[PDB]
Amino acid sequence: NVPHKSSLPEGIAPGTVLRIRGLVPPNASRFHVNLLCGEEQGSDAALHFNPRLDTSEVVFNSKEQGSWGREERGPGVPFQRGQPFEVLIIASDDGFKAVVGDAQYHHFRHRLPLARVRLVEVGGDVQLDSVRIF
Amino acid sequence: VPHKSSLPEGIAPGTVLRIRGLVPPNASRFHVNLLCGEEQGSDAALHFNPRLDTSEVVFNSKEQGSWGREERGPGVPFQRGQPFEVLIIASDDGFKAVVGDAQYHHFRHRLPLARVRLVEVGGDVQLDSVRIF
Ligand SMILES: O=C[C@H](O)[C@@H](O)[C@H](O[C@@H]1O[C@H](CO)[C@H](O)[C@H](O)[C@H]1O)[C@H](O)CO
Ligand SMILES: O=C[C@H](O)[C@@H](O)[C@H](O[C@@H]1O[C@H](CO)[C@H](O)[C@H](O)[C@H]1O)[C@H](O)CO
Repeated sequence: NVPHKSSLPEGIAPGTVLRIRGLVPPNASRFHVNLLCGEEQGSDAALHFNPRLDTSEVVFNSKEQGSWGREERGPGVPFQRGQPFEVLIIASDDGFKAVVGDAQYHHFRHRLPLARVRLVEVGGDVQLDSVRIF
Repeated sequence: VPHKSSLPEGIAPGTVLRIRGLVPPNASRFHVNLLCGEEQGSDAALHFNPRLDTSEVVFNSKEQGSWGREERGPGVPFQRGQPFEVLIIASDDGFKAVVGDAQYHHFRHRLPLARVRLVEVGGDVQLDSVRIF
């Protein structure tokens, strides 16, 4: 399972959509979508979106100065081992909207300034069919 | 069956309209409108008009009964008989129209986003889902 990692040197603005399509492997534990503020390991994360099949939860968080913030959890787990999925992460002036399947799943208010985002990473236990940034 | 639904407080950067459907095999043309009201030929902040009969996709606005300058996208990323997915994505500068897996055209705003009040989808199109995110 090849991870995705791509630079956003120009940044992301309100009205940016990240579309992720793929499949949860039948033996999956967890996977993640990070919007990061730099290339280096331990860089701050404006958004860490972490569907957790092993603990039946989807955790949202940020990271600054090597420390994770307050966790937010979405309602239920709209993911299943062995099943394909589609996620939109939509940036607005107020935060990130996570859409899974046909419904908004959770809204994550900005903690870091949106202007600090310059990298998108998708990895973990996930088979990626397509990642695109519009 | 056409779609028509209200956006009573307008929209904002980060508003996404997702349309999934199918172009009938004898289709001539269909439309996606973002309108600023309900009565009249209300002002159109966005008129997105795939035209299978004339092989063009036209974008325009309408204000006080008059159409703006037409913009056309590159090619026609729709086909008679084929299913499609469109995203119309509002930013502060304009609408990003995504068709299939690629941005198709960027339409800079002529009307303010706050004035949008209605989404209408119709014409020769079969609609599986229309969602505003
Ligand atoms: O069960 C609740 C805990 O609060 C748990 O969530 C935390 O897990 C980390 O959470 C991070 C984002 O918060 C990130 O995903 C990292 O990978 C996870 O180890 C703890 O540190 C380890 O128990
Ligand atoms: O190139 C051809 C013309 O410029 C043509 O495209 C215009 O057609 C209208 O275009 C509107 C959007 O501009 C909208 O689709 C409307 O319904 C259409 O009648 C003309 O006014 C028709 O004489």
